[PDB]
Amino acid sequence: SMNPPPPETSNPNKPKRQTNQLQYLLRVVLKTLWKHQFAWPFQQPVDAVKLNLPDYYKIIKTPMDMGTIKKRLENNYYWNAQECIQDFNTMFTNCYIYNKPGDDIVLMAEALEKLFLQKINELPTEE
Amino acid sequence: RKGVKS
Ligand SMILES: [Cl-]
Ligand SMILES: [Cl-]
Ligand SMILES: [Cl-]
Ligand SMILES: [Cl-]
Ligand code: NA
Ligand code: NA
Ligand code: NA
Ligand code: NA
Ligand code: NA
Ligand code: NA
Ligand code: NA
Ligand code: NA
Repeated sequence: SMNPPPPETSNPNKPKRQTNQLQYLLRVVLKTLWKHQFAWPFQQPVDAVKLNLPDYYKIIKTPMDMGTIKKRLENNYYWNAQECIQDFNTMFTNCYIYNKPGDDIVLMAEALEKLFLQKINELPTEE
Repeated sequence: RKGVKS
């Protein structure tokens, strides 16, 4: 019934680098989604206690959200850009597992995901 | 499961 702790966001044992694509993921991809009118359900871990969603963490075992992704980027948690992309994909997939078609949040997720995929199609040159 | 948001 209780909320789990949030996902890890900083691990000093993981190696650290800044790359063209990671910069783009934070400063273009995440920034653009974050400022979108539909971002708010996705800006923090799902607080299933406060939202009265007792089954959320019974169903969703790999939670992910843009607040966590932002902190992971800021703490150099990801080495490869595709690790970050995978976390965005996990976030969207979770939404489509937990929520039903026609639910407002699904329309929101679909719009944000289409925007995400469009921005990923302009991923910049790798080192 | 999360209700109206619009
Ligand atoms: Cl570096
Ligand atoms: Cl918002
Ligand atoms: Cl559980
Ligand atoms: Cl609902
Ligand atoms: Na890194
Ligand atoms: Na970054
Ligand atoms: Na920026
Ligand atoms: Na918007
Ligand atoms: Na969550
Ligand atoms: Na699992
Ligand atoms: Na989640
Ligand atoms: Na919908």
